[PDB]
Amino acid sequence: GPLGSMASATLGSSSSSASPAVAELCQNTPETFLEASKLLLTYADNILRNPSDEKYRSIRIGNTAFSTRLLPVRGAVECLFEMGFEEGETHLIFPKKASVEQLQKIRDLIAIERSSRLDGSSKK
Repeated sequence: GPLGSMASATLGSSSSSASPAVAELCQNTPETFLEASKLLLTYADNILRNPSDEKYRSIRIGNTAFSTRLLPVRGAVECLFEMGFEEGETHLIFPKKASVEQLQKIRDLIAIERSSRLDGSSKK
């Protein structure tokens, strides 16, 4: 009989300004990274929105949910530490050495990815 088989492949292109945290996090899971990163994005939003306000240089996170799925999670801890954060006891502190311009640049990737994962035909 007639025999014959083939294969395929992909290229890859979408990352605006790099995205190391995305790749490192993806090592765990797509859905997990999206949610695990979502929280980090929201926290950075405050600093990015009001970087001059030293009062917003800190991020409260006493929610037991964080200690349940955010601390022991592989990717989130390294993400904040690598990006430019400080793991506290009850809340996280924003290092003055951290680059807000960089956080936003990379944050844009997750911001758009959030809606891309929804695929529910809608916006924020």
